[PDB]
Amino acid sequence: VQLVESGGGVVQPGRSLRLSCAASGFSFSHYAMHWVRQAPGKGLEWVAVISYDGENTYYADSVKGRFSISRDNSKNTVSLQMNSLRPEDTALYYCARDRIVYYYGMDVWGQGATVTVSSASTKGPSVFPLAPSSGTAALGCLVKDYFPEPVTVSWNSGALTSGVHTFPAVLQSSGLYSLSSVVTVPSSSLGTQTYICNVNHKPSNTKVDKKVEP
Amino acid sequence: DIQMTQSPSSLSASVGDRVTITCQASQDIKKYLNWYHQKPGKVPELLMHDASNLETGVPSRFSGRGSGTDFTLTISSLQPEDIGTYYCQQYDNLPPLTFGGGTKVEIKRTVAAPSVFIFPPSDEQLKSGTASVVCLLNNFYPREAKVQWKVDNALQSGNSQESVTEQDSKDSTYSLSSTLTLSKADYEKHKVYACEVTHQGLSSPVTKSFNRG
Repeated sequence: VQLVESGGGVVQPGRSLRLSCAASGFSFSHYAMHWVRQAPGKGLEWVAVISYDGENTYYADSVKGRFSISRDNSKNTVSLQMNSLRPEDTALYYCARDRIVYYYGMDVWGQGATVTVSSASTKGPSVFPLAPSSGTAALGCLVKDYFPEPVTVSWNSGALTSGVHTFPAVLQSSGLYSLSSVVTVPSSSLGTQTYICNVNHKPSNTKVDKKVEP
Repeated sequence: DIQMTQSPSSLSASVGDRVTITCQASQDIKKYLNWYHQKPGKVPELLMHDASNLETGVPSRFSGRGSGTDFTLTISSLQPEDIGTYYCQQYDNLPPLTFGGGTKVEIKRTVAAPSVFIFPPSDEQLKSGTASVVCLLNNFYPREAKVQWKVDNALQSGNSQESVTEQDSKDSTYSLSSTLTLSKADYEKHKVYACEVTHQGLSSPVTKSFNRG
């Protein structure tokens, strides 16, 4: 059972953007589908719902006449068409599954799509090593100057998770984001083990692997 | 709509504690209430439905009570991974579907001093004409900490930014990064770069430094 979302990124104010959610692992045509959004640091806000057959749709008043929800039960997809977007629409958008019992509740959620309302252009990041030097050592990767959020960082293709800290991005004065991802490792492991940071910035389709050495 | 009010707004509790949070509906919703848990950086998870019925797979330490307009969620044995935000949600009426404002949960643990590391800018970055110096404060508690930069013993202002992680779901600590950004010309104009750290777990301020080159 899985819901996979897509379509995030930058959108200028007043312009349009389309979100999509693909289902797999369950009888999709038997479930109603919600969209829920979450502004940075804020709570969950319901946006829209569509019935299993697609005959009924409902909308939050703030998006009425602005958003349109639809589904295709042959392609197992739900879509959220978002028009004349506003700064208040900048948020993480989830699609979520539901079934009539009364709507039971959202028991399966998509991983979310980040929508940023801005006139700023999309830029891919550059990745610089945070080299370990002089029992526990620290190393990392500096992910600098990208737009919009988010970027994801893993280490050694996900084989290294313990002691990993990926910091929330900060907005620089240039209007670009930057973050760091660090890992603590035994100092005796330096020059003996390979450490590679894997950086992904889907909006700019930028994929970077950076080996970090002493 | 049906307004959902949650209390408290946030709380701090110890591992193993019995903690209770409250949800209140603006009108009678019988037992048509869901509870969700959202861990830091994760999607919301449905904990229970019909006010008191646990979803399959949900840990037994979670229990819900109440009917009409007043509800509670209780955790009988708080675990490090129970941090994050809890939301109630009514399904007595739609549209609109409404969530409560959420209750934030933090773990109170023993004081832990930060491990401090300093990273000089990479040669690769210097090629671009910018230098980023990074100071790392790792696995400390509580969240409060101060970081100050010193360049040739000169106190720096307005040229650094900080980022702090959410509380760790395993050891309940925080980590912090401070990044000093300078032009290449300014960076090579000075020799000694230091970041000074103050924290409850430290008897004296800790300073880490390096010399350019």
